[PDB]
Amino acid sequence: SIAQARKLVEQLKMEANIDRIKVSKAAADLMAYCEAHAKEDPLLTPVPASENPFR
Amino acid sequence: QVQLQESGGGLVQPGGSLRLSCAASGFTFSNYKMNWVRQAPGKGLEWVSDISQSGASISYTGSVKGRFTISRDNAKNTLYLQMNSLKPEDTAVYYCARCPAPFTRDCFDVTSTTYAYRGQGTQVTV
Amino acid sequence: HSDGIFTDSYSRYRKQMAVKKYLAAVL
Amino acid sequence: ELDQLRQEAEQLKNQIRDARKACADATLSQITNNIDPVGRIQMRTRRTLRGHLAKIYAMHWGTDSRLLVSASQDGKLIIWDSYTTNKVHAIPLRSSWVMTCAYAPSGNYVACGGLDNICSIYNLKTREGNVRVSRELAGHTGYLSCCRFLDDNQIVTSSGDTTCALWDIETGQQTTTFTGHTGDVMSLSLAPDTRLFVSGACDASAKLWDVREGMCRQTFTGHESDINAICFFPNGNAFATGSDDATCRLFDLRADQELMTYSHDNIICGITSVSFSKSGRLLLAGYDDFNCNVWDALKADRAGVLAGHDNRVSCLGVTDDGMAVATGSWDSFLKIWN
Amino acid sequence: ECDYVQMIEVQHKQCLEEAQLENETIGCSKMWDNLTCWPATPRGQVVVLACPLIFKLFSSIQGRNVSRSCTDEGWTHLEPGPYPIACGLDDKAASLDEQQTMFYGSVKTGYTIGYGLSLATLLVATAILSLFRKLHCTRNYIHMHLFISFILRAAAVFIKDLALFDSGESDQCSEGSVGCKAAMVFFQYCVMANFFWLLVEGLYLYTLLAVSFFSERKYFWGYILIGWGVPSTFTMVWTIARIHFEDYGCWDTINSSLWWIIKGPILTSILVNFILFICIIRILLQKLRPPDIRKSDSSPYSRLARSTLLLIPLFGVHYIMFAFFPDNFKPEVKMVFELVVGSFQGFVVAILYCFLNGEVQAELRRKWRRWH
Amino acid sequence: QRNEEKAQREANKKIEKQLQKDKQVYRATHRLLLLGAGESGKNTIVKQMRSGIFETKFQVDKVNFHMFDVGAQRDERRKWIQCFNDVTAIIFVVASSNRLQAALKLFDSIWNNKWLRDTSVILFLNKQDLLAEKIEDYFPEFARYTTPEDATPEPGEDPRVTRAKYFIRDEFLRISTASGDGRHYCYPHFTCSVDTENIRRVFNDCRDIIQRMHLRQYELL
Repeated sequence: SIAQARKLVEQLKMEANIDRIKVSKAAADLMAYCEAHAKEDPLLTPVPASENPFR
Repeated sequence: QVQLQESGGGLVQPGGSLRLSCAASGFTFSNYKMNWVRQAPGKGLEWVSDISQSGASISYTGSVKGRFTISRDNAKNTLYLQMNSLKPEDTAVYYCARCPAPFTRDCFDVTSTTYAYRGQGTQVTV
Repeated sequence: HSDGIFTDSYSRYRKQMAVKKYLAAVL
Repeated sequence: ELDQLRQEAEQLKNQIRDARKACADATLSQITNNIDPVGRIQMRTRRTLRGHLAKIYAMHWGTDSRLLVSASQDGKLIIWDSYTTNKVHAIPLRSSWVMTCAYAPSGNYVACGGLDNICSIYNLKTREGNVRVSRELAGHTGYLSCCRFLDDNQIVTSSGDTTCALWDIETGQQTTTFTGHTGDVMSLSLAPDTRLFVSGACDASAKLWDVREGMCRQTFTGHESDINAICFFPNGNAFATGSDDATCRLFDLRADQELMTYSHDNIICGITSVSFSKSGRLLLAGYDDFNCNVWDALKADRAGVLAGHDNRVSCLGVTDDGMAVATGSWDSFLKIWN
Repeated sequence: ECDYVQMIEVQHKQCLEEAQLENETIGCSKMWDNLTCWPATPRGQVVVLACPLIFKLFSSIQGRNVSRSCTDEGWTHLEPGPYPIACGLDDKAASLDEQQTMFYGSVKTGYTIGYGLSLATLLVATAILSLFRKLHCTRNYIHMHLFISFILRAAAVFIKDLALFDSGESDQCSEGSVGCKAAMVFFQYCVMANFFWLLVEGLYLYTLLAVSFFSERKYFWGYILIGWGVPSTFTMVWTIARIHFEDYGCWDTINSSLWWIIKGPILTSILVNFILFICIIRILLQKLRPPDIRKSDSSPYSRLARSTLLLIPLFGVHYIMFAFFPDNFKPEVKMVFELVVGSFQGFVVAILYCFLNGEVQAELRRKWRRWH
Repeated sequence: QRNEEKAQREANKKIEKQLQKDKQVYRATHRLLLLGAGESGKNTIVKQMRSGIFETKFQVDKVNFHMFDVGAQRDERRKWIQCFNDVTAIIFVVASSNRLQAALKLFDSIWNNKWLRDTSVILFLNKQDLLAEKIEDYFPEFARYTTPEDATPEPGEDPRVTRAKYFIRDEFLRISTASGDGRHYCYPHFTCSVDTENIRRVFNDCRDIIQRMHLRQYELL
């Protein structure tokens, strides 16, 4: 219908006015977050059975 | 994103012939089974033709069997429907529908209204 | 069952052999 | 006219694509190529939860990382104590066609819903000591596919009527409606700050919604088929989607585009559930081939395989503290892995 | 029949006691012959008697006349000719006895090998069926009991063979040990339990097919009862009857009708099983015929024949072949068929429903892939 | 915390007793998914047998049946249909009176679905009287169709009506026999909306499905 077309056009106009950062910076941020929490990830590094509740 | 664009159609005298084309983008064409459907004025969507991934399995509805032929070019990522010897009740908006999932024999909801993997459609009038 | 029949036949045959060997040794 | 509306829409989409291409200076793969791989990941099954009669669709870990809830087609919500394997509560459902379940962050409430188009909220802390229907939220015209608590009084639900809803539990009214999807909204994920949420539908697109104004902020495309699962990155600036095209994809809120694709040549089955590890380095995805795959989220490498289930893996979730991951399958069993 | 030696010794003692007379006994003295006895008679007195009953045991023809005369011992007068001295030895053919030894041994080693192979295969079959929790179902439980019944039957046969023939070559007839009778009772119970579990397999499959929706789980205990307790009841009744009426030897001989306490029910079970088998076949025939004339698979009976062939060992239908044969009518063929070939039945079962089963093979290969 | 763990053990024991009772109830009940168009006669069949999903309970020969109706759902049946992958049967109602082609396509999609495999379909070719009182243009191959030799027409039936109904039945059965493989079976029936034999037909088909499943478990079939 026509009203759906106006709604889609308005949504596209709203979405096209956002600010986008470079992909390199975002990838660097994601990598930094992954590296800053590696020690706190029990799945990455196997945890000894002393403090493993499922054992 | 998934984009199906249909070209061709228009005004043609009864008994004429024309070749509708549809170009697909945003997905691997060779992995999906394709359909041609149509909507007549004042009527719901109706399945017309069906072609498999490799084109070996081809089916048509009984109304257009023997007059319509369907084909696909995977290299060009497109498909064609050649219609010969048209009739007055063939006037409709023709849509190209993609099967929702790849590597599946079944094809659900291609003729259902508000289907995501369907083109805008092209008008064919006698 | 056939198992019991075979067991009975084997026992009777063994009993006859034991008496026969005994008789042959005595006679 | 409809034609000029369509051409305006397509030129706007072309402009958006051009902007995204301009912002795509480098690839995440060629940035993380220089980091050490996580190596082989060998998770093992520690607990096997038995008691469900039929196939299981949804599970949700509690915030204590000990109690969880599971939903099965026999009409049962079951609360499991994962540490001792004991069953805490067994809630029979009025409708046996449940497709989703949620655990309140406070732990005082549980939620379920499905083909009945009703979101049932059960109170687990009744004075009498038995679980009873605390509330029933109605208004959706399609099946409930996902529900998530914001707090004890607010919930967000995704339905098959191509819309999402934000409900106030106290009044039982649909406070906010999120529209824009053209397909069955299948998966829902809340941001860590609970201010935005991502919805994945059957239109091969994901949408980011703001809770306050109830408007779509961004739309992400790239999947070829229906999106069945969605989950934020632990940072909250990115999310991951699994689709029926046998691929997972990592989308970024700030970059407004896809960064990484996780797929393999020998994988031709759709993804039913995805989740991240505590640090976000590992991406766990449940597949239709009865197996789960753990991918290196930074290098798109298949780190490990969880192959303990005999039927389709329907759901999986990672504890808040990240100690273990629980997978529920259609074989009526839950398995905890670490 | 060791009582022959007992009464021979009794006769020897009696003649030795009677030999205390001080009479001269001219011609015919008084002394007990190694096989017979003869009272003191005057000179010229000769009599006619018959060959001893002991020698009548091995002689084809009895009642021969033997002379008794005045000699020290034998000398063709106390017994004229070596032939009366060897009434049974001469009549019998070493050949028939040698051929009998070959039969009783070939049959023994044949069913020993069959039972050993069946036990070895069924042990691992039961271990596989019981360790994997995925295979746990009522069908498999009824099959585990069938495999335990077969194992118990084989073990009881081995124990009976060791207790009866391996030890006690001649003393078993003289004295009946308590352990011998216990082994015989255990053997009878195990055989009857195996037969009744073959019947339970037929009953379980017929109830699953013919009955619309039986929900067989609620009568699993009934299947266990009919499988185990009824053979125990009949075995106890047979033991009581043997104790009170026929407490002879090791209870390993069939003389009276007490054998029908054991042979009776088992036969009936076999008959019942056969009937059930036929019924099941009919039901199966109702599931291959519904396909129309267009769909034939080149025959509607090729699938039927394979299913019938693989159902034959699961119930023990072959037992109907010689079920009605009397014990004294052609025993050798029945024993050969039901022991040399029958003892492998469990082994065959241990394949056809454990190693060739689709679910078991799938789980085994999945576990092997996970381990590898 | 032995007392705390003891409480958990006793609560788990109570829950498992309740679950055992619920399992006994659940395994004795047969679930059927009723699929059909709005004008196919499904609603009147539901009424004779007596918002998101509708329920019908009916007992036949002391056997419980637990039948479901689609209810208030969109025509997009791609996702929720999987929820019925483990039902005893799918009763597919088709109006024999081009809606027939749409019904055929829907039946093909149901039959060839990877999750709907092993699920049997009971085909109710409804509105037989309307077809009798009422094909060549919509189905050209009907020009060369002959009544099968195995047909069993009801007495007093016009041969043309028998030919048409058996042509429709064979058109539906072609899809089922194309990719049957014995994992699931199709049961066609010529029914009417007000027929009282539909319940018996469903019961007999469920009996046959259960028997075939049991035979498949024993690899006899």
